Amino acid sequence: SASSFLDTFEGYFDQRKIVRTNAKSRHTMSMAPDVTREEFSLVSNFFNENFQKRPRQKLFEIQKKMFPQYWFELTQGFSLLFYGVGSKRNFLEEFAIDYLSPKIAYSQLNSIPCLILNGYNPSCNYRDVFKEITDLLVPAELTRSETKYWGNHVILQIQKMIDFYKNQPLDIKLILVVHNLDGPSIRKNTFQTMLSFLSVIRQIAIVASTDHIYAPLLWDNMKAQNYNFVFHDISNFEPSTVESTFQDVMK
Amino acid sequence: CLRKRIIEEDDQFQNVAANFIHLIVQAFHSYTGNDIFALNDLIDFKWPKYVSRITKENIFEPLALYKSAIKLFLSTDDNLDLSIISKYLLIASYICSYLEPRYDASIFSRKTRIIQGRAAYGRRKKKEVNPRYLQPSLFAIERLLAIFQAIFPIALREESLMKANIEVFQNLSELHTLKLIATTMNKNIDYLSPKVRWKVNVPWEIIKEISESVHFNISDYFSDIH
Amino acid sequence: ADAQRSHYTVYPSLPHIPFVKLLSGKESEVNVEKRWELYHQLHSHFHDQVDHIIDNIEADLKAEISDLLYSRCFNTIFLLGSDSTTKIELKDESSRYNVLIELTPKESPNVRMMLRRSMYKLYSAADAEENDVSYDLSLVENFKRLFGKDLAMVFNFKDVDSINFNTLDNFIILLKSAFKYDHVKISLIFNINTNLSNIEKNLRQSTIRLLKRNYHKLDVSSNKGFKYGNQIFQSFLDTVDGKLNLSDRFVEFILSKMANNTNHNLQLLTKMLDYSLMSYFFQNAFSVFIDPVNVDFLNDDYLKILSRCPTFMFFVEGLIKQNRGLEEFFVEFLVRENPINGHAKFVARFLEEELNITNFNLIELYHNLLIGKLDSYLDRWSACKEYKDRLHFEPIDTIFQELFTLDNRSGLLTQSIFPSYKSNIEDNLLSWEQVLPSLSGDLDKIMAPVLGQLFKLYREANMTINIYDFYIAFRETLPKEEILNFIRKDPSNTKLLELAETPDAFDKVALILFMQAIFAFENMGLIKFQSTKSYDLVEKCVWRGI
Amino acid sequence: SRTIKLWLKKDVKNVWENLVQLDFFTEKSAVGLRDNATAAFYASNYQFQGTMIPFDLRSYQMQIILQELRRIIPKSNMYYSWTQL
Amino acid sequence: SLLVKKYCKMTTEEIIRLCNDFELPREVAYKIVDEYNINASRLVCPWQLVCGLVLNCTFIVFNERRRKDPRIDHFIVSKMCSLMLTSKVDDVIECVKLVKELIIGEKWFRDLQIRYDDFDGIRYDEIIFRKLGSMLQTTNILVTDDQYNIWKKRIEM
Repeated sequence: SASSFLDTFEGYFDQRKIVRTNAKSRHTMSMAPDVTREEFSLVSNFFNENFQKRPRQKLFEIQKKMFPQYWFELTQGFSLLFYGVGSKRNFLEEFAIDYLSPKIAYSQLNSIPCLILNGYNPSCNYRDVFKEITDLLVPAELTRSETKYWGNHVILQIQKMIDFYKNQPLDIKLILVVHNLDGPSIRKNTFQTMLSFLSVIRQIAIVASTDHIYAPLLWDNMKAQNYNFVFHDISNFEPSTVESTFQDVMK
Repeated sequence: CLRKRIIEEDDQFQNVAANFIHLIVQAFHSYTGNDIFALNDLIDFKWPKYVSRITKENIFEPLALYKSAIKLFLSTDDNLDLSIISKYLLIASYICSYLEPRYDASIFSRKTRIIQGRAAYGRRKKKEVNPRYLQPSLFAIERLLAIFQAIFPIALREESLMKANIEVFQNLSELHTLKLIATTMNKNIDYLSPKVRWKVNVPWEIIKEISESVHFNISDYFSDIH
Repeated sequence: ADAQRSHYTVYPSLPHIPFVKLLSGKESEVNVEKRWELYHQLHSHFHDQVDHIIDNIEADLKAEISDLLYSRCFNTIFLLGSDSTTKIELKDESSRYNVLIELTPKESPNVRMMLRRSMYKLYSAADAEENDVSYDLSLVENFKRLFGKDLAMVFNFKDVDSINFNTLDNFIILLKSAFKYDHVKISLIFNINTNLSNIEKNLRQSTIRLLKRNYHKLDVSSNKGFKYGNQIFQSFLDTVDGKLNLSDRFVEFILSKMANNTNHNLQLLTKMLDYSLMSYFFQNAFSVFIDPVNVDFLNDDYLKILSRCPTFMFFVEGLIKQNRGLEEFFVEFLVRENPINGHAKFVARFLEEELNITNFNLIELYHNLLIGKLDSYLDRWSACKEYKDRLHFEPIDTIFQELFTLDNRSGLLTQSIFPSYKSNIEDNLLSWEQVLPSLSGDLDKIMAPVLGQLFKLYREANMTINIYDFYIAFRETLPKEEILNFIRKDPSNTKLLELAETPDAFDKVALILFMQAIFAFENMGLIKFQSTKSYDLVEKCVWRGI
Repeated sequence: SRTIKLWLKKDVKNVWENLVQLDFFTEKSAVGLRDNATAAFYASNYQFQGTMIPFDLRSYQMQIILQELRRIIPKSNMYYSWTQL
Repeated sequence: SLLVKKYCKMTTEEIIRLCNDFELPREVAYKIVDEYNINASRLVCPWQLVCGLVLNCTFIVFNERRRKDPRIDHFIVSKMCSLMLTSKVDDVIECVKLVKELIIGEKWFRDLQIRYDDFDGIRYDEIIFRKLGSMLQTTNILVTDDQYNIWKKRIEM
């Protein structure tokens, strides 16, 4: 850019200048090479499994030494929100399955069940997620007085769960691994209300990930208070092979 | 109130109440129109304050009683804790709504140019109509964060400008929750969509009182443009 | 596959505390255990007091609401700064039935649903205390015939600053019609979070004149008069009194963060206090010496670490200007009271009870006592002029008091609870060598990760970017021969060798690596495609440091 | 300049609401009363953009134009000269 | 002051003389020179760019000696305030924080920060735990072990 500033509001105002019509290039993808789906996939997995794999493995071995600190934060009622550059899918599965569930199961004497939401899926739906939560936790059904007048039964059920679990012993019964809390269907307000109200309950551990740069805009004071986040930057430059297949790539 | 006032200090009381009603009508008929309910409410609001100004000298002199209670007949009197980040975000959103983005570099840019570069010249002609009389315009998030960073209050390892951390975004989310700022979409809002644009949702008097609470000169930003 | 589902439950097969071994792994496990147990005593002694304080908050809020509520118009109460989380309970008084009707903006899409929900609640409560009805206002008309008792409705409008004010205005005008029924009285409670003047201009002037006939204001924010946060801070002072001390940086950070939150800064205050206690009991190996029973377990590592104390440094430098003995000195010199907390409590109870100074925050009082400016804090009231010599205090800079301190210098509190999220993302994108270690060895040193190179070319480009020109600019930095040597280093994969044999291999590899990074940037929110069916230009959405 | 009390903007709000209620101004592009109960029920479940903005920015249109106002306001009225442009 | 002077005629040997006044070796000095040449014009005050480049490389090359002796920083800042004939120390800090924004992304600056392990004044073995948010990260509260041994030698002599 023919600019004097790059960073801050100075760079924002200096790089948004009115470029003339004659200065604009007319280049398109018609002068770009054509690639097929299969060679794209082939070069993709070869670069994902060989370009800087050894520094990524060293860095992943570095971040694994923070797992007891994550467990200690989860025992005090904080929800983990992991952010960074690159995919955090394998990190969240490995921490929540290989480490967190056996440590929690041994610390309170089967392992603790881990429910994994995939928010990179657009078809992640809060009613079916609450159906499996009901299956795992077996809460008491709402009475007729509690149903109100065409009220949302999921939210009223969770409020019943909140003032039931306030008296229970503080033993973690469910681990909730939310991949991509900022994904296209999970970022909507009803799903976020559902998950923050589930984050109120001490007996559920919440491990979440975000990918968008504007993700803290999802949470107001009520939602940030209910979520009770401790933030952790675990940037690894992971390629995100799983999440990339839910968008149309070659277009 | 009248029966306690006459022992604290029937046709005469009738003339007192009737003269009060006629004075209320002549003071506020332009304000109420020919509205029985509004004038009844004004009579109910102003009768005890009128009775409290009645002395032994005022009963047989309606003029002296009228000058004794002049402030009741001059104004209608029918009426009834935000964070610093929230206040400056509201001020920046008002600026982003009511100032065109082509001229922002001619107001907020203050850095030293290592690289040869020409700042903006600024607007040439004033507007004819005050743009704060019209409905607000829509803006993007990064423009609002730019103006918020430019107007917020403040060496080798300091970087005294405040960057957009999670408390700023939390304050912005609360500001949207209270409807002090608004979006193009009202229900089932994709906050993270680039297509979603934001506008201020407060009037000028509210942002004026807010700017007076933090000693920010917001009227200086609109004085030179119309 | 589980990676392609929306959700799935895992019951993983399994074959004892989260504290680790400090002192470079030469700490004993029993000291780890008593570190854990000491942390739990401190955490429990803090949170029992916090729970009692919170129950007191709701108790006095209920009392003040009931006093303002029961001591031909509405009885209007404006709860200013209310999060609408207060459980209002009405009295049980005979010959009259009292109903609380709670209404939310989600429950209020129009006036008809507002009335139907309110009348269903009215009939449900009146049937639950002691034939179907129509859920409209005539049930209010026929309430004395159907139930034999007078009626007192209290409407609690939850989160008024989110409701449609046209609907609320029409509902209040509709409720005005019940004033002529001689057995009905209506109270309205508005939970306002912005200001009264905002809800004044969103309602009709006749509605304002109706509400003005009988109304009261009740201000209950999270720190109305600082009285409830002072109790939480004082309980934290008492739970670490004689045991830990607070730096002025930590109290300054606490005041700065409570200034940035309006409605929920009590829980935020508790959150940073507990995270600081967690960080100390996870970090410091000397926390076992919080308990004076464990002082006999000293080692050479403990004495080696405690020798690097700046206060002990200045003490021994003054001694030379003017191990067993060091052990006895360390045992003897950690006994004393550190009376800053007792003096702070004395100043607080002196100002609150005697002078009737009630609009003070204990946290800035403690900050000024920490920096030695309690007179400079006290002289803002012009009422304790005669007691400035009375309440004078100067701190004693005791030695190795930073081995037992809560202090904010590493930015761990900033990184964990209030991170610079977007700036951290941009910093990691732009400067990826602070992320990835500097250890296919030839390619990993000569060519950057593709996301970082894409962000470097992204930052120095205009607001509008042609992606063909952007891809050529990305292609000119990559090394051609090293890429072609790296792609041929897998002889088991023959399609890779076949594609590397083509003369247009590097352009295809560059386009593949460019398109993956472009879709990553679009998913992260950095770039925005202009049109749906063009995909030829992008706009930058994100600038670094703003 | 050639003495009428100049009423403040906070008092003209009541006059403005009275003028709206007396069917002198209509909200801009408002449908009004629907033809049937189904369209009215559909309209009752939607929040219109006029009811979510502050009242001083709501767009209105006249039911009576300035030429009609000049036609029926008497010559002796002291605001008569401003019905002309 | 030399930072106010506009459009100066800089020879290629004045930059080498300024780099040799701060003990920079040949590779980094030639890189500062080459960084000047590719932005020769587009320049307002050349001295600001050259001063920021030289001090930005100075805090990287001598980062081992700056942790042991914090005085070195003031000393080098003053040598600079001198060679630029200015009495304001904030101008030099403004120069280096304006030049850092133009050099934070290049390959050669990356190689310099990798080779001297600088990463904004931090080692990699600390900054990875500052970025992770580790509770067990090194805190600048206790004195350094080698600094304490140096002090013990100073009281032994």
